[PDB]
Amino acid sequence: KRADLIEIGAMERFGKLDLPKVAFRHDQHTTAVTGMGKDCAACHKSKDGKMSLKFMRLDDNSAAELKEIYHANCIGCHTDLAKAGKKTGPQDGECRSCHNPKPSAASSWKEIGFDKSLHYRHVASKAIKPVGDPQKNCGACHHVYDEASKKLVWGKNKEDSCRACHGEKPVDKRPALDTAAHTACISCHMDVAKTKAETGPVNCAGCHAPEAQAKFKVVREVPRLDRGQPDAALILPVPGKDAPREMKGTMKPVAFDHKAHEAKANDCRTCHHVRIDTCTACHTVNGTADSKFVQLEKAMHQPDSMRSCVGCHNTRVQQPTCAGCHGFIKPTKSDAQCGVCHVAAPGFDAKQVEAGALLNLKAEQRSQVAASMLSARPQPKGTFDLNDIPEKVVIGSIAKEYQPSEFPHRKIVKTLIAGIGEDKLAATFHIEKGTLCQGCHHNSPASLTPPKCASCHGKPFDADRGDRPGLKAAYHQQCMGCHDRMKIEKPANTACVDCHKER
Ligand code: HEC
Ligand code: HEC
Ligand code: HEC
Ligand code: HEC
Ligand code: HEC
Ligand code: HEC
Ligand code: HEC
Ligand code: HEC
Ligand code: HEC
Ligand code: HEC
Ligand code: HEC
Ligand code: HEC
Ligand code: HEC
Ligand code: HEC
Repeated sequence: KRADLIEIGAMERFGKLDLPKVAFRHDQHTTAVTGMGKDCAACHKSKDGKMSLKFMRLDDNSAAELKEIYHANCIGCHTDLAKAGKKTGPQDGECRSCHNPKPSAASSWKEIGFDKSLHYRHVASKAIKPVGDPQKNCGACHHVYDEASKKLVWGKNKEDSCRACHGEKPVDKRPALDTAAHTACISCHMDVAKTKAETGPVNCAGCHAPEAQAKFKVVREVPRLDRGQPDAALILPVPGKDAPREMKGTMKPVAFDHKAHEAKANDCRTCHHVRIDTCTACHTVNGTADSKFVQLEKAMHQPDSMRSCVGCHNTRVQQPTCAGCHGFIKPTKSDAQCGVCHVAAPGFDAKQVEAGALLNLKAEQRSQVAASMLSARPQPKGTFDLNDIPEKVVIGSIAKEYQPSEFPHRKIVKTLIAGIGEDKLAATFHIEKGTLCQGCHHNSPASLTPPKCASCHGKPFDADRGDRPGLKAAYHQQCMGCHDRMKIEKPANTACVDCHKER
C-alpha cells in the first residue's frame, strides 16, 4: 500500500527498453536522505530559483546521457552507503533488483484537489503574504500570461483552477498540471516550513495517501470566495457564431441564483468543469466543437450529470428524506414544472430578443434583470393544512387473510414535511399545495380529495397477466418501497402484523 511509487522510464522516449522500468519509492528515499543530513538537492538540480522535478539534470538530452545519469548517481549513493555499513539500495551488479518486472502494484495513490474548505485555509493564512493588494493574497498563487511584459502577473478577478490552463501534457510554455502543481505547491510548502509556521505537505504520501487526506482539517465556516461573480445570472439560448439562422430560442430565458448556489456547493469547478465563464461560450443551442457538440439543452437538463441543473438536482433527490417519494413517482415534464426555471423577463418578451443583445449588456445590467426575475417568482405555496386530511386511514377493501390495515396517514405526511425541513429545491419545485400528496397519490391532479387506489389498480384476480400492479401489489410496492428508500426501521417489511394484524 504505497502512494509514492514512480516508475522510472524516461528512456522509452528514445526507443524500446532493453530492461524493465525501475520502480522507485520516493518517500523511502527522502526519509533516508534527510536522515543523512541532506535535502532535495542531493538529487534535483535548480535554475533561476526553480527546482527541476527531474533527477540530476535540467534536460533529457539523449538516451545515452540519461542512462549514465541514472546509473552513476543512483548507484554511486548505494555504493557509498554499503561501503559505510548503512542500510542501502541495489548495488551495481544487481541489475534485476532495480530493473524489476514484478511490482504488480501496492499503490494507494489518489488525486488531490482543493474543495472550498482547503482553499480557504490557504487564503486565511498569515504565512501567505498579500501581493499587489494590501488585503489580498490571490496573486501569491494565481496568474495569467501578460503578453505585454512578457511575464506572469496576478490577473485581478481572473483567478481560476490550475486545471483551466495546465493540462495532461505541457503546451510548450505552460506545464502540464502535475509539474505546475508540484513546482508551485511543494516549493511554497518548503519555504514556509523553514519558518516553522504551519505548512502543507511535501512527502508524496502527504498529499496522495488516502489516510493522510482524511486527516486534513476541514472547515464548514467557509466565507464566500469572491472574484467578481454575479449574485444573479441570466442564462440564454445562445445560437453561436456559425449557425445559418441565428434563431432566438423556444423557451423563456432563465434567471439563476448564483450566490445561493455557491453557498451550497463544494467549489466552483463542479459546474465550471473547464474554466470559469458562461456555459454558453461553448454549449450553444446546437453545440460547438468547444463543447464536443454537447448542446445547451444537454448541458442544462442532462439527467445523470452533476454539472447540469436537472442532474445535480437529481442527485439531491436520492437523499433518504427525499427518496421515499422520488424513487416512486415519475416526472410530469409539465409546462408548470419547466416554468419553475424558464420565466418572464421584466419589461419585454425575451423570446423576441437575440441572445447577443442580452450577453452584450454590462454584467451589472444583466444581474439586475435576473434579480428582478428571481424576486418576482411566486412565493412557496406549501402544502394543504394537514388537518383537512384523514388522520388515519383504514385500508381494507381486499381484507381477507389478515385484517384491514390501519395506517398513520397524517403523521407520515408531517414527517415527510419535517424531513424536507428547510430545503429550497423542494420548497420551490413543490408547486401546488397537493404536490406532496402526489408522492403517493400518483397520476391524478394535485388535490385535497385524491381517488382511492382501487379507482384504478385492478381488483386482485390475475395470477398470470395483469396490466400494471393489481391492488395488493401496489400497496406492498408503495408502502414497503418507501420504507426501504427512507431507511425506516419499523415496521419492518417482514413484520406482516405490524401493518395488518391477523384473522
Ligand atoms: C494553480 C493556481 C496554478 C498553478 C499552481 C500554476 N498555474 Fe499557471 N501558467 C499559465 C501560463 C499561460 C503559463 C506559461 C507562462 C509563460 O508563457 O511563461 C503558466 C505557467 C505556469 C508555471 C510555470 C512557471 C515558470 O516560469 O516556468 C507554473 C508553475 C504554473 N503556471 C502554475 C496560465 C495559467 C492559467 C490561465 C488562465 C491559470 C488558470 C493557471 N496558470 C493556474 C495555475
Ligand atoms: C526534496 C524533499 C524533494 C522534492 C521536494 C522532490 N524530490 Fe524527487 N525524484 C527523484 C526521482 C528519481 C524522480 C523521478 C524523475 C526522474 O526519474 O527523472 C523524482 C521526481 C520528483 C517529483 C515528480 C513526481 C512525479 O512522479 O510526478 C517531485 C514532485 C519531486 N521529485 C520532488 C529522486 C529524488 C531523490 C533521490 C534520492 C531525492 C532526495 C528527491 N527526489 C527529493 C525530492
Ligand atoms: C546491472 C548491471 C544493470 C544493467 C545491465 C542495466 N542497469 Fe540500469 N537503469 C536504472 C534506471 C533508473 C534506468 C533508466 C530507466 C528508464 O528510463 O527506462 C536505467 C537504465 C538502463 C538501461 C537503458 C534503458 C533500457 O532498458 O534499455 C539499461 C540497458 C540498463 N539500465 C542496464 C537504474 C539501475 C539501478 C538502480 C540502482 C541499477 C542497480 C541498475 N540500473 C542496474 C543495471
Ligand atoms: C512525491 C514525489 C510525489 C509524487 C511521486 C507524486 N506526487 Fe503529486 N500531485 C499534486 C497535485 C495537485 C496533482 C495534480 C493532479 C491532482 O490534482 O491530484 C499531482 C499530480 C501527480 C501525478 C500525476 C497523475 C496523473 O496521471 O495526472 C503523480 C504521478 C503524482 N502527483 C505523484 C499534489 C501533490 C502534492 C501537494 C503538496 C505533493 C506533495 C505531491 N503531489 C507529491 C507527489
Ligand atoms: C484570493 C482571495 C483568491 C481568490 C479570489 C482565488 N484564489 Fe485560488 N486556487 C488555488 C488553487 C491551487 C486552486 C485549484 C484547486 C484545485 O483545482 O484543486 C484554486 C482555485 C481557485 C478558483 C476556482 C475554484 C475551484 O473550484 O477550483 C478560484 C475562483 C480562485 N481560486 C480564486 C490556490 C490559491 C492560493 C494558494 C495558496 C491562494 C492564496 C489563492 N488561490 C487565493 C485565491
Ligand atoms: C442550472 C444552471 C441550475 C438551475 C437553473 C438551478 N440549479 Fe440548483 N440547487 C442546488 C441545491 C443544493 C439547491 C437547494 C439549495 C438550498 O437548500 O438553499 C438548489 C436549489 C435550486 C433552486 C431553489 C432555490 C433557488 O435558487 O431558486 C432553483 C430554482 C435552482 N436550484 C435552479 C444544486 C445545484 C447544482 C449542484 C451542483 C447545480 C449544477 C445546480 N443546482 C444547477 C442549477
Ligand atoms: C409480511 C411479509 C406480509 C404478508 C404475508 C402480507 N403483508 Fe400486506 N398489505 C398491506 C396493505 C396496506 C394491504 C391492503 C389491505 C387491505 O386493503 O385490506 C395489504 C394487503 C395484503 C394482502 C391481501 C389482503 C388480504 O388480507 O388478503 C396480503 C395477503 C398481505 N398483505 C400479506 C401492507 C403491508 C405492509 C405495510 C407496509 C406490510 C409490512 C405487509 N403488508 C406485510 C405483509
Ligand atoms: C397531501 C396533503 C395528501 C392529501 C391531501 C391526501 N393524502 Fe393520502 N392516502 C394514502 C393512501 C395509501 C390512501 C388510501 C387510498 C385507498 O385506499 O384507495 C390515502 C388516502 C387518502 C384519502 C382518502 C381517500 C379515500 O377516498 O379513501 C384522502 C382524502 C387523502 N389520502 C388525501 C397515502 C398517502 C401518502 C403516502 C405516503 C401521502 C404523502 C398522502 N397520502 C398525502 C395526502
Ligand atoms: C393509491 C395511492 C395508489 C397506489 C398505492 C398505487 N397507485 Fe398506481 N399506477 C397507475 C398507472 C397508470 C400505473 C402504471 C405505471 C405508471 O404509469 O406509473 C401505476 C403504477 C403503480 C405502481 C408500480 C410503479 C412501478 O414503478 O413499477 C404502484 C406501486 C402503484 N401504481 C400504486 C395509476 C394510478 C391511478 C390512476 C388514476 C391511481 C388513482 C393510482 N395509481 C393510485 C395508486
Ligand atoms: C542516496 C543519496 C540515494 C540515492 C541517490 C538513491 N538511493 Fe536508492 N536507496 C537509498 C537508501 C538509503 C535505500 C534503502 C532505503 C530503505 O529504507 O531501506 C535505497 C533503496 C533503493 C531501492 C530498494 C527498494 C526497497 O528496498 O524497498 C531501490 C530500488 C532504489 N533505492 C533505487 C534507486 C534509484 C532508481 C535511484 C536513482 C534513481 C536511487 N535509488 C538513488 C539511497 C539512495
Ligand atoms: C503558498 C503560496 C502555498 C502554496 C502555493 C500552496 N500551499 Fe498548501 N499550504 C500552505 C500553507 C501555509 C499551509 C498551512 C495552512 C494552515 O495554516 O493550516 C498549507 C496547507 C496545505 C495543506 C494542508 C494539509 C493539512 O495538514 O491539513 C494541503 C493539503 C495543501 N496545502 C496542499 C496544497 C496544494 C495541493 C497546493 C497546490 C495545488 C498548495 N497547497 C499550494 C501554503 C501554500
Ligand atoms: C432548471 C432546473 C430547469 C428546468 C426545470 C428546465 N430548464 Fe430548460 N433550461 C434551463 C437552463 C439554465 C437553460 C439555458 C437557458 C435558456 O433559457 O436558454 C435551459 C434551456 C432550455 C432549452 C434550449 C434553449 C431553448 O430552446 O430555449 C430548451 C429547449 C429547454 N430549456 C427546455 C426545457 C423544458 C421543455 C423544460 C421542462 C420540461 C425545461 N427546459 C426545464 C434550465 C431548466
Ligand atoms: C468550453 C469552454 C465549455 C464550457 C465553457 C462549458 N462546457 Fe460543458 N462540456 C464541454 C465539453 C468539451 C464537454 C464534453 C467533454 C466533457 O468534458 O465531457 C462538456 C460536457 C458537459 C456536460 C455533459 C457531461 C456528460 O456526462 O457527457 C454538461 C452537463 C456540461 N458540460 C455542463 C456545463 C455547464 C453547466 C457549464 C457552465 C457552468 C459548462 N458546461 C461550460 C465544454 C464546456
Ligand atoms: C412526497 C411527499 C415528496 C417528497 C417527500 C419530496 N418530493 Fe419532491 N416532488 C414530489 C412530487 C409529486 C413532485 C412532482 C413531480 C413532477 O414532475 O411533477 C416533486 C418534485 C420535485 C422536484 C422537481 C421535479 C423533478 O425534477 O423531479 C424537485 C427538484 C424536488 N421535488 C426536490 C425535492 C427534494 C430536494 C426533496 C427532499 C428534500 C423532495 N423533492 C421531497 C413529491 C415529493
